[PDB]
Parts: sequence; structure tokens; C-alpha cells
Amino acid sequence: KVFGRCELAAAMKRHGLDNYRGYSLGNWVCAAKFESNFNTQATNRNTDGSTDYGILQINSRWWCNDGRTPGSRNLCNIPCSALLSSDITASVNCAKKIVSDGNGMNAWVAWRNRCKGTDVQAWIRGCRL
Repeated sequence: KVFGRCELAAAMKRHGLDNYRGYSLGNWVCAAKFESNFNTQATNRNTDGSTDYGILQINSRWWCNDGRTPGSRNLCNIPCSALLSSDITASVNCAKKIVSDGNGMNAWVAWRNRCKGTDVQAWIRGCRL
């Protein structure tokens, strides 16, 4: 499913992400924008052999099991294909574990290159929340 901007903002707030570990909504919506372009089915293969999955491009070396990343840790205890669903629940519950890992949203490279220190409030600007 390709989400609309305020449609995803409302789903993420509904699932507890506005100000989760101090990160406003605006940060999370900017992160999904540049990671997957709001498309729950986006996948991208990395040069080390792992793959990134879903709306927030969660990586199979640490976070989910896709059966083709040797040495992977599956810390969110989930098949990576659960991350491609039109229901973002599994993606949001895994992202909550990743932001808590010591480095916050710096774990998402497009958040720190494109979102970090920008006016992220603009991403939730016309929405009924």
C-alpha cells in the first residue's frame, strides 16, 4: 500500500509514535518519505547481502528474518515479509525497538541525511490528527 502523507501520520500517532523517545511526528513521517516513499512494499538490497524492508526499511542483518542473510540476529522476532504489509503494526513495533538501541533515529541513514535538523513539523502540516 502507498500511503498518503496525513494518512500515515495518523496511523503512526495511533500506534504510539508521536514523541516516542523524544521524536515528534514529523520525524517519523519524514523518515518513511525518504526511506520508502510511503510504500509499504519497498525493498532494497545492500552490498553486504542483507535487505531493507517496508515503510521504514528495516534491515535483515539485525532486525528480521528473511532466510537469506547469514549471521543475521532477528531482534524484532519476525519474518521480514511481515514488514511489507499494508498494516504498519509490525513495522512500528520493530522501529520502537530500533530507536531504543542507543543511537535513536540515527539508525536510519535517510533520516539523518535528509530529516535531522530540518523543519520536520512541515510533514504533518495540514493533517487532522
